Amino acid sequence: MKAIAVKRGEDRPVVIEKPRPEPESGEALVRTLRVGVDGTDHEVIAGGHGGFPEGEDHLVLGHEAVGVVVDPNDTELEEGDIVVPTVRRPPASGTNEYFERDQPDMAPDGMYFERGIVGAHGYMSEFFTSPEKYLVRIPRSQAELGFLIEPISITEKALEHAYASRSAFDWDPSSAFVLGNGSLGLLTLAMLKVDDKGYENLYCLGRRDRPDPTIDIIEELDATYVDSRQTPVEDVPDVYEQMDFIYEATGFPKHAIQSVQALAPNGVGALLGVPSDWAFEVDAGAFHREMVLHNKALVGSVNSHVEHFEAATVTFTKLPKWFLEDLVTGVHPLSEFEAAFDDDDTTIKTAIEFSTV
Amino acid sequence: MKAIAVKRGEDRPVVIEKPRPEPESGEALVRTLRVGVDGTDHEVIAGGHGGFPEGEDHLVLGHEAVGVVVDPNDTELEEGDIVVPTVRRPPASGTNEYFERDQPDMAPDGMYFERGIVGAHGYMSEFFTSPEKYLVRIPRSQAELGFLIEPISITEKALEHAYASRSAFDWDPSSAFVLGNGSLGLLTLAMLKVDDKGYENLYCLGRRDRPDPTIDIIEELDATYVDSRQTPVEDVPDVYEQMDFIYEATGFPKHAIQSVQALAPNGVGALLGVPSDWAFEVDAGAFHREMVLHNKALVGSVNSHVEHFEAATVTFTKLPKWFLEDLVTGVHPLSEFEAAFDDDDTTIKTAIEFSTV
Ligand SMILES: NC(=O)C1=CN([C@@H]2O[C@H](COP(=O)(O)OP(=O)(O)OC[C@H]3O[C@@H](n4cnc5c(N)ncnc54)[C@H](OP(=O)(O)O)[C@@H]3O)[C@@H](O)[C@H]2O)C=CC1
Ligand SMILES: NC(=O)C1=CN([C@@H]2O[C@H](COP(=O)(O)OP(=O)(O)OC[C@H]3O[C@@H](n4cnc5c(N)ncnc54)[C@H](OP(=O)(O)O)[C@@H]3O)[C@@H](O)[C@H]2O)C=CC1
Ligand SMILES: [Zn+2]
Ligand SMILES: [Zn+2]
Repeated sequence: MKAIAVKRGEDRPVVIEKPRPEPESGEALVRTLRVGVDGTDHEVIAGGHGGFPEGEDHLVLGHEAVGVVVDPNDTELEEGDIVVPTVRRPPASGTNEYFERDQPDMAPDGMYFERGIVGAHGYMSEFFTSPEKYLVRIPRSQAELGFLIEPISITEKALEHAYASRSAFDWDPSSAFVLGNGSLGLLTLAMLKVDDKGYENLYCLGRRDRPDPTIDIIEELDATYVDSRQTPVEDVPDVYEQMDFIYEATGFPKHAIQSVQALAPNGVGALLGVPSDWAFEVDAGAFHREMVLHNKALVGSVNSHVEHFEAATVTFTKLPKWFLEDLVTGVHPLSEFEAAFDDDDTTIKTAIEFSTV
Repeated sequence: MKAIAVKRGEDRPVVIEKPRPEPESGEALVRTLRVGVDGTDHEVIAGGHGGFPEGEDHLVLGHEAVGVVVDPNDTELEEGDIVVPTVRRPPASGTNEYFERDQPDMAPDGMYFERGIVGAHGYMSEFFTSPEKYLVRIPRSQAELGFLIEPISITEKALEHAYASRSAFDWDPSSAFVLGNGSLGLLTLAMLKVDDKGYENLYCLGRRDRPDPTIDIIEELDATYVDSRQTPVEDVPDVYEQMDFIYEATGFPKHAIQSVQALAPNGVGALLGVPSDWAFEVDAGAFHREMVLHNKALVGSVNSHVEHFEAATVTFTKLPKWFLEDLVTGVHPLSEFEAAFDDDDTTIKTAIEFSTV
């Protein structure tokens, strides 16, 4: 079978061949339909070759997959089922409490593999296998954009934990502010528009010049574009209003600190960004006091699990068609896959199509 | 009646006289039994005279009161009821959503008064009044140490919010680390010992040399004393273990930052400290990434309300007698009240006795 991979010492994704996998007990064989490209794929391609599987020359890319079950094997799935795989699998040493308790998304460093990211091949091959417990059935009509279910699920989990932080009181948020205009930020912005919390005012932070398709999406969702070069996060309460909810998706460390200042009393920041170490001058006293005197929270979140993938299917149905059309800037056949790894301002979410149903 | 107050331009608490208050509709008249002294009382005495009531020459001190109802007026309380007052009352402009929804503890700055702290006289007078809704009945045998109910309630709320942050998954903490060996830290340490979470290992951070009565309390509770001069917060995972729960009660801004590093994956820090602005070099990138990759939370908490005072009475019953004996270093009759404002290492929790039942 064909697969798209990064090889050791190389700086580009390429087509390789490897045998079609065979499902072990409790696993189904899946024919890959479409796989989304993400920042993490770009990070692997950049020179992050520490994530390769034990004793292997390459890493198959892609962790945002949708496929069709072609061999249900000894599982309870049926042939023809449209499924999305979860990302996390047990590490080398085998299972642990996180996997046993059906919460591998809460497993710490070294206690999981992530397919297409660290320790395990991804989904950008014509076929893959997975335990039935990690295959989430989705509605058949979500096959076309099914590669979106995984990133939606990231937000489903983050919101679940952030909202849990506020559950000891009657929290009544009216404003939400997404930091970041990548596909995650933009997905989250549309999600917050359909959120039960009934947000009145939505904002999204970026740093683009017009004309820009992320600005257009933000504005078409009836949200305010906040150009950080004009109005930084801490200035936002002056220029706009205090934000009950902040969802951080920039990976900018200053935003973790400054979100505390931009928050309304009793608000929560969800942090999703993954920055490298970076030291600079912080008014920790103001950070600390503001958290306390105004009963604020910061909640970090990573990965997601089955419940979040199921929630994502419901959320998907509520997402506007125009939005899905504009968010997905290109689906590329495997024949011309290289275009999927385009990275520029007009490129929002791409995917590679391996087959059709 | 007699009261203990700070007057404008003066640097010491003194006895004053003012008329006995008369209960308005919905209020009871209370005879003050005992009032605890806290750090906030010391801060008022220091030169924080911005908290005085509108157009008044003095602030009556004390916010940790226990008393006996002597006139139930038109309320549902009975004469002889032992009660503890909540601290927060409506601001000048009158009621608001926080007060209306029975959550004034979540009111932001300027939207409340705190009796004995800002905008309203405290409880260090022979008599006081309060709405029945802010008077919490407690068991009669808690009259002697009833001034402890308010600070216990501070922790009851903080734990409620911190634990709420962890409620989206099956959190199974085994370790807890209290930062601070003031009366709040020590109360919290004994509370975490009787907490349903069933903590296996307890730690408390201080910076005292032996012999010291706070060290003795920590060790007698079967907790580990962590001298920050030896093992700072960030070093604690090396020397000891990663902490599932951290309760910050130092008011040291570095501890807000460093608690993130000392936390176990999926852990939460409660912040209670109130520092002034203080800027210094922080590795914000490491702070940010650690929050996210390891699904951690920070939750700030201030004040408390009726539900927390009720919970505090239950917790009180579970507290060891030796602990209560050792925690309360002096109860001083009003006649010799000055000793209550002693502030040294052997002084833990003091109170002033205005009357007996
Ligand atoms: N915790 C988790 O499970 C997950 C975490 N992530 C992380 O979340 C973050 C967002 O993911 P994704 O949206 O896909 O990644 P992107 O890098 O594509 O999105 C980040 C966006 O933030 C913008 N940005 C960065 N700094 C600033 C700033 N100072 N002011 C205004 N805008 C800024 C960038 O704008 P510009 O292009 O103009 O520079 C970019 O469009 C990343 O750090 C990623 O690592 C992603 C997926 C899951
Ligand atoms: N949010 C809320 O509702 C409430 C907040 N507070 C706040 O919580 C904090 C604790 O209250 P309380 O216990 O009564 O106050 P204390 O000041 O009496 O307690 C703080 C303790 O922390 C210790 N400490 C300070 N810095 C360090 C450090 N670097 N290393 C080790 N120990 C340190 C001090 O030790 P030492 O004496 O040796 O210097 C002191 O014993 C205060 O900041 C207070 O303002 C208090 C009540 C309610
Ligand atoms: Zn993804
Ligand atoms: Zn108190």
